[PDB]
Amino acid sequence: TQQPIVTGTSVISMKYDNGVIIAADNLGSYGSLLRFNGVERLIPVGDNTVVGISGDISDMQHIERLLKDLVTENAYDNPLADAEEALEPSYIFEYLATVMYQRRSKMNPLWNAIIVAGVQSNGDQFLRYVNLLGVTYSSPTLATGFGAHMANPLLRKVVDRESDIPKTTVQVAEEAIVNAMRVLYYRDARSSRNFSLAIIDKNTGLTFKKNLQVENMKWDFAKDIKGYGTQK
Amino acid sequence: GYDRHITIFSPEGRLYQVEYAFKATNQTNINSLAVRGKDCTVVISQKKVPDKLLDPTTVSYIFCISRTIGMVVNGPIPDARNAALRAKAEAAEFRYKYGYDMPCDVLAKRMANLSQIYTQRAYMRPLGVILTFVSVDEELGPSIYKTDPAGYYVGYKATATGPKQQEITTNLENHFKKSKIDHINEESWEKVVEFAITHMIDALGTEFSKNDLEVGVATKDKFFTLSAENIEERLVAIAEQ
Amino acid sequence: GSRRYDSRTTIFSPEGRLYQVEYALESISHAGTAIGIMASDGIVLAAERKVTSTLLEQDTSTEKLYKLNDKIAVAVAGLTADAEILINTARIHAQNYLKTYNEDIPVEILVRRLSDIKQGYTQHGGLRPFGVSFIYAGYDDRYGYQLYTSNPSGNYTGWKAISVGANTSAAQTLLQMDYKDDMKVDDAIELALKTLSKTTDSSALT
Amino acid sequence: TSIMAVTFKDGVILGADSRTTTGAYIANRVTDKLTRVHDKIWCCRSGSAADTQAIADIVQYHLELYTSQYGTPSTETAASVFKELCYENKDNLTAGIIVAGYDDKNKGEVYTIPLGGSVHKLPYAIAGSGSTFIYGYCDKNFRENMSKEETVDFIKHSLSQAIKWDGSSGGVIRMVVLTAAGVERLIFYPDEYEQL
Amino acid sequence: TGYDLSNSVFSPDGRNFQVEYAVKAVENGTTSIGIKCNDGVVFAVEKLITSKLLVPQKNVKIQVVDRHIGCVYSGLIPDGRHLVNRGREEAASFKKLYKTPIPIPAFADRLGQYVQAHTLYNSVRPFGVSTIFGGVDKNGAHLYMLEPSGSYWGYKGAATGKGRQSAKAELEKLVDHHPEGLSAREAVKQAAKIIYLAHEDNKEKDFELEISWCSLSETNGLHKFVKGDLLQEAIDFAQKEIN
Amino acid sequence: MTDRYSFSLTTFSPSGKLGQIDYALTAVKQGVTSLGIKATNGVVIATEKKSSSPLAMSETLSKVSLLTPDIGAVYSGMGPDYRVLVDKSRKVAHTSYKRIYGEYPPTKLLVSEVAKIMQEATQSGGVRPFGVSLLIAGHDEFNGFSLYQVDPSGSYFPWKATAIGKGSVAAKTFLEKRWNDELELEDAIHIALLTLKESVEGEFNGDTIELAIIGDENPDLLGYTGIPTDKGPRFRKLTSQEINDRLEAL
Amino acid sequence: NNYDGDTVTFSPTGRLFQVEYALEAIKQGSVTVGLRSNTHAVLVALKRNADELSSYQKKIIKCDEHMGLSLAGLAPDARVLSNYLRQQCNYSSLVFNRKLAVERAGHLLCDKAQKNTQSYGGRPYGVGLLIIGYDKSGAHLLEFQPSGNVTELYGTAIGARSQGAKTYLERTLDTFIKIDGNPDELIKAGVEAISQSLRDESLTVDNLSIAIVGKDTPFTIYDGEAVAKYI
Amino acid sequence: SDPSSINGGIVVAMTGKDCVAIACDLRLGSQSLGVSNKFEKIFHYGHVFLGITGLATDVTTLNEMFRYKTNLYKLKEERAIEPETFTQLVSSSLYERRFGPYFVGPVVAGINSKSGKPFIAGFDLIGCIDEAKDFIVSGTASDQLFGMCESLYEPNLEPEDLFETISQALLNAADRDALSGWGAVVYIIKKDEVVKRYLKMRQD
Amino acid sequence: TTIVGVKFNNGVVIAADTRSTQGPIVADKNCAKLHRISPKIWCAGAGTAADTEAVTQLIGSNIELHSLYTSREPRVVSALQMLKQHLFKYQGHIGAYLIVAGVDPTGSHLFSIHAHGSTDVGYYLSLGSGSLAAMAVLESHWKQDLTKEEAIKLASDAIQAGIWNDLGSGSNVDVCVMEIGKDAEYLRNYLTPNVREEKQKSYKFPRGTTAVLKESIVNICDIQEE
Repeated sequence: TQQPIVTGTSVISMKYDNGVIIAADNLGSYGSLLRFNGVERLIPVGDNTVVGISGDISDMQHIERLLKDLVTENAYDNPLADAEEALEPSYIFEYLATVMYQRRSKMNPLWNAIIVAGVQSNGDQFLRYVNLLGVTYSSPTLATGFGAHMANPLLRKVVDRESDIPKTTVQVAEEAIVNAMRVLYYRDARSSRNFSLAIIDKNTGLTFKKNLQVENMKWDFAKDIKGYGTQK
Repeated sequence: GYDRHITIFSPEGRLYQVEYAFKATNQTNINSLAVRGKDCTVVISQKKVPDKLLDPTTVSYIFCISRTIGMVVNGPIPDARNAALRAKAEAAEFRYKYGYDMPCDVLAKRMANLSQIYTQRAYMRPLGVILTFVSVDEELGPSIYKTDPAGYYVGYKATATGPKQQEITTNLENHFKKSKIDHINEESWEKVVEFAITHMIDALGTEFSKNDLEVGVATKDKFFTLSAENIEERLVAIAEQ
Repeated sequence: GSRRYDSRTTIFSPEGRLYQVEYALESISHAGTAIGIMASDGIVLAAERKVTSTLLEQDTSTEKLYKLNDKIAVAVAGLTADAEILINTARIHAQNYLKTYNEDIPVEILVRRLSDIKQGYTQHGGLRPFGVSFIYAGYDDRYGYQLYTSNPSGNYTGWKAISVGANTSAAQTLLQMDYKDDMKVDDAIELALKTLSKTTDSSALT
Repeated sequence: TSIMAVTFKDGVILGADSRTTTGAYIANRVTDKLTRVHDKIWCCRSGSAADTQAIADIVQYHLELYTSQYGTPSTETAASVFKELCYENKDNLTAGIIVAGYDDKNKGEVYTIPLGGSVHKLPYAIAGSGSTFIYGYCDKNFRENMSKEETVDFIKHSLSQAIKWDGSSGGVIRMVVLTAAGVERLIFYPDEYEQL
Repeated sequence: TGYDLSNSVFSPDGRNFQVEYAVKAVENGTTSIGIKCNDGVVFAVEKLITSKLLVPQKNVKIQVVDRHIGCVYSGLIPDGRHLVNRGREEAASFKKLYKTPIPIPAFADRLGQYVQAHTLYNSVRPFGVSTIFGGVDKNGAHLYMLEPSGSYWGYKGAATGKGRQSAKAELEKLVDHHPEGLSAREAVKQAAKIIYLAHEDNKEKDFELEISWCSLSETNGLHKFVKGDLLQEAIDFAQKEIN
Repeated sequence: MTDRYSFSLTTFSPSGKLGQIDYALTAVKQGVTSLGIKATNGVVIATEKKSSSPLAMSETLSKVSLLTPDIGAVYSGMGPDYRVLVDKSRKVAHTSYKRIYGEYPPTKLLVSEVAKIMQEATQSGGVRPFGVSLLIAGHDEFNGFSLYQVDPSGSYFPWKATAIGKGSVAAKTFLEKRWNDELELEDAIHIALLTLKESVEGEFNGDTIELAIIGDENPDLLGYTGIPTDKGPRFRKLTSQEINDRLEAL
Repeated sequence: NNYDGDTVTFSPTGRLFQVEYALEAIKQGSVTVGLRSNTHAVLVALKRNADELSSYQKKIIKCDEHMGLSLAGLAPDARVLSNYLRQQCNYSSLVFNRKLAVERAGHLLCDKAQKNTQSYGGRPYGVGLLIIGYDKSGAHLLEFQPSGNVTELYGTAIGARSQGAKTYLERTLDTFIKIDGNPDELIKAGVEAISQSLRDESLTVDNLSIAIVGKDTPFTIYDGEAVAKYI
Repeated sequence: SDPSSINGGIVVAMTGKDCVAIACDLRLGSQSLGVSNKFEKIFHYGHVFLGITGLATDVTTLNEMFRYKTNLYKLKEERAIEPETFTQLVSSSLYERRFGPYFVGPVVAGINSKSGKPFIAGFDLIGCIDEAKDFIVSGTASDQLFGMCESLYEPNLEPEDLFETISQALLNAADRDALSGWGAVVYIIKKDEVVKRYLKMRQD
Repeated sequence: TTIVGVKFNNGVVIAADTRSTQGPIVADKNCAKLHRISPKIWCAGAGTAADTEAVTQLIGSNIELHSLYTSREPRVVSALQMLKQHLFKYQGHIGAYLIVAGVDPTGSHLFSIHAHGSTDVGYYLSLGSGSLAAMAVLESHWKQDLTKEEAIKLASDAIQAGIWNDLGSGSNVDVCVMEIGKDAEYLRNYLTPNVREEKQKSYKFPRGTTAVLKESIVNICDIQEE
């Protein structure tokens, strides 16, 4: 079957009233040798959708080709049809789920964990999860890999139910993501310094800010707490 | 009636379709000439580009089968393009299986075998073009093989094609009996190119400009085409002679 | 197009049989006189070779007699080319059976089989029929000696004496007269050769 | 197993060891893991020798069609042909190939294809089990866009360590200078740098 | 005389009567022109509006292949769509293998050889279209025209249809006034000029002007249709000269 | 597609004629005459090459093709057809008898195998018969030296001597008159030169006349020395120089 | 002549004879006229029956909630093309969460018609279909010609005695486009049109069949007391 | 366990002066149930003789495979299949099941009648030619035969001096192997006659 | 099993033992390990001997076809490539090991190929289960530009070292010398050392020591008349 070679650690995300903010570490870890650094794992498709991918770099690029095919198929023939029946995040999410489905029943998975983030033509917040286990569900905060266990409760502290989407603004979400990337880095071994951050509004589009670096690590307890037990 | 159209036997012996392949050749009116250097194999062709509507540079009669083997075609343009694709595939496949590039001769033989298949099979048809493979093989030096729409083939030490080859063919026989030498044996690549162009001019009776020529030159492990500017310089040497 | 040459090649004449069969019959008949005579204690196979020269080495040539096995042989009347195919098929088919049951195949099943292959080419496909008539000579204990001829129509029948090729008419006449139930191998040899001496379209009989 | 492709000012230089082991037995120590597939694109082989030989012959053929029909493969174009085959045939073929070439126009480029297979353009790359040692040394002492003489020196210096620390690695430094002047083979005896 | 009843087969002429009649249908078709420009290429087409009950700017025959290829056609309309769809499957395969947008000389081969496979036989009938295609890639401007016959070269300018005679003479004048090649933005006003003059040949039924272009950087190495303001300018300039 | 050509097109006529087999003989006659004479200690086969331009290398065109080192072949009729059959023969011989039994086929067997291909190709529609008639000369241990004529009908027949080509009939009467039971290779060679001259007006010289033999043993060209009782190549095409010496005894 | 049997062999003219006969068949069949506004598409079709004993036969069949067709010419061939479309609509919808556009669906049928004229011994379908639909881009009416020409049109009519409908269509062309937000009036306009196209065999309550799909109108076929309303 | 050892048994072959001889035990079992003493492992197709060891069901199939192929050979070529040609055919055939191979061990014997050369051959499951004219042995007690045969044999043995030598060689070893015994057949093959001799011996 | 190949200036020399073994039971005391794909490409097998014999034959057929067709002498490179592919198809189940040594129009060549289908160039190379005893000798005696004379020596010695060490080696030692453009000289039984102790005393039986149940003439010829 598929044995994991090169993988990305985490993609982290939430909702707010006018859109979605998705961010991710950029890393291709090969065992404990961190062989590739700054493998970007957010792929914008248009300005209304970003596909953030964790897991295999190998499989991630096989999925990329399909992503290429998705745009062209839409663009084909009349431009005015697909202007006003443009690719929603829903259209890309479905296309993908189908391909995965077939592959894994035949015992040869397309080994990835995906979050498709965007906003409709409608502007409705769309945030949904699909992965290699075929589990598909929407949730107000989402994260994959390590980041589920670690980063995600912070995000979830702020947005808890569907009624707290309007109340959150874009400013609030961005501070929350940022605070979480810091913690994340601190407490993940397989973390990269380098991370990119994407804000998608249905009123300004995509602003992509690349190559942010983690802030100074906290070291207040490194210089006081010594030994490890009875012995020093 | 029927025996003409499909490639079954005719009461004469010869297929109507193979004869028709030659007549069709004549309608382009573009004449190609091939000679051998000691160390090179030189092809010059007439190049016709009547108006500016068609772009000059794109007009071509040369197809690079591989990085070494050149091919000059005499005859219809669609058919040439079709045959050209097949030959590239063959050459490569032979590298895969055997670890080395197909010799010029071997390649010619393969195409002739294909040619045969097209003249037994009823819906398949023989190609209207004539395929002249040139190379300088490493081991064997200069190599000319001409392959026919029949698939009849033989090697050469110089040959000419086009509907007005008849003039060139006799002039070549006369030149080479006189000299005695079977082929031009100048080491230098530049001399054989001057000789080829000058000889064409005598034979057809019509003078040319750089514009009216397209010059291919093959040496070992390599095919390359001479730039416009080199060809101008080559004419300065001719004018001086 | 491509439908211009086609014209329902394989269609019955009003009679009930394809024209083509007839024509193939015509071809076979060009071949020389072949006689098989069935006797109480054996079978005689004799044939006179035509379409032949002495320049062509006739001390090794085969256009008649082929060995299928020990008990089973053929005499061919028709295209050597059409025949060659069938003799090979008949050999493998018999061999399969031999291996399967370790008992020789019956003669009747051998004939039936070859006959279907014939029928195939005219039932569909538009392929011209195979121009062969074989004289099948065999032995099994069930029926004793058995003597068949088979046709390109793919019909086969049982016979006690029969001829195919040239002068089948003149030969058939004499044979019926001469056929007896006490008849042995040794009489059939003489008889055949006297028939042959008369039917010869060659210079002589050699 | 020590292989690298390291870019510089005027193109890119490949260097590799020769010693190839099966077991604790040195199987062959005159191996040529720097290998021809197109005039200016060569390939550094590591991993099962069989799998890598087989693929190099299959891609080669493809490359020759590329040239003829669609123009000269870039280094990028060529790398992509390896990526496909090794992804689809991941389990069968375990092959880690660095594909690196010199275009006149686009300069030296280095692309590495893992066992799992995935392209990376990187300014330079270092790989092999016996070359772990020289990740520290190399990164720290990299000078970007070296003089040509500095690029030759640099690889030699790093490799003295790698042979010390690793028995599988050893033998002549076989080198291919991929520059405008073309292909220049260099060989440097192991004695000159192990002792000095 | 039996070669007119047998699809694509050698003859004493050599060229079969079927391949010849396919050209006749192309000729009845709408004017189509192509200009090779300095830094891009401009495709323009006369769309004859037979009736006003056609929806303007919705019957469009500019077919996109990839993100950089424009193709436009005259002749038999089913034959035209089928070659482009078939071209797209082919193109998709190449991009997968080689992870590169397909080159123009590359794609030119994809399109040509499909036709050839059907001239070799008599079982399968070949296309009756001439397709003007091209765009910008890494090797530059490329303007092509393919025949139902299967022969193509580059063109400083190409033309086909009933008004091809108007197109061709002015196309030559352009190379005369501009031997360095007239630039992609200036050429858009000129293309529209040629179309209008060509409309005199095709004057019996009205036309609607429809222009597109692919340019190195004027479009920003993209495919776009000439629309709004730019379109508008080109309308005025053209009219103004035939007046 | 649909290809409506499966149906036989070598259909009988009202008089049983096989249209395409009759026409194939026409191509044979335009061939350049070849002949074969069988002796007690070998086979000689002889022909003149097809005409060509001097400028063309006349070495390349060779109508006599070695198919196995023990079995050679020469033809009359079309050139294109011959080549395809020659590859096909080398192919079928290795797959079916040199992988199984590890040996080049028996001589009659190879003739039997070629003959089937010719039978299907004339039986089946949409494929015209080969327009060539072969002389396959060979040796095998079991049947000794042999010479067989293979017709496009695919019938094959042993002949003491024969000729195919332009003047096949005339040449047969000639060959019969000089056939003996004390023939040698040498006597045979003499006859072949007389025959060939009568039937071909061309020039007789060692570079355009082919004389090739089935019969000389070659421990020398065995290509290896290590057990001489191996027969090695039976086939040898006589070298030009040698040919020139024998043209004194034309 | 001679180019009527053969499909692989181009007519001298370059227009195949089979295709001229396929168009011929369209003309013998039932009148059907289509028109569109911006918020709706409306189809009017004459139901036919052999005899008095025969019950009237609906010619417009709901294909999907957003699609339906009318047939004019041969009924048997219509069935092949219509099944095809149901499969394709559903496949697409399942994969992309993207409804099969009218524009795209048209190309599918087209490439399909191409293959059978390409291939020797095939035949064109002897039928026309007017495919209507309403999707996010708008209302639409597409023309399928057996010649392989697909056109978006404000209105068109095919069938026997199409001419009354055709003059009506030019005239009422600007008027029906500014009518929106009223289904009922658009449907009335169609009835006016079809009765001009007929001479003898007057329409009754079940000789008429109507279909409408719109922004706020699911694809519904109206018959009986429903169309009593618009008569 | 081993498929060869269900029936086990032995085949021995030697060459003598213008003769060969091939012999074998007649024991056939299914494990520790002795079934038959009448079973023959040695078959003949002309002057080629074939003793076959191993899995009993696979023997009957191999015989049959080869019954077919050898007769078709005789008919088309008009001649018996030489020992020489046959050995080759045997090797190709074993190969056919490359993986999951045939579980059988053929041993060829014969006289090339066309030259007068004594010929014997051996084989393994995959099939390779094991050439050695002095002896070829096979089976479950192949080990035992080797010692015996090498010592008894003296290069070039007279036809009936060969007879003493083969007979004793088999007898001693066969009782002293539990999957061998129950009599024997000794085929003495000379060019002009073949004699088939059931031997008197302890069945135990 | 010991095979050495040593390339030299004037040709390429293969030499091998003739004791063939199947387990510690010596299958054939003498039988050439040297086999011929062709007269200009000779080879020897290590590993599963059965597997080697077969694969040489199968592939070696294709090569003959190519060889006839290109109308050149068998090319070392053409054979090597073909073989590599075939093994690879099973992913190297085939237990074959071959020393592929020969001459062709481009000079003299030696290569190895392994069961997985690994190949290597060598000026000298060794395969066998006695590969390690043989290889030691070569690396010492070796110098640049061996002559024909020297190459015989190293090959004979190296196989001779293996007799003392590797058990599967033993008996006659054969050498074949493949020269460029020239017939391959087989010096079969290049060495012949002494095997088999002459009998101490007879073990040949007196007549009459056997007990015979019956005899019957059994026909084998096609049935003949009386």
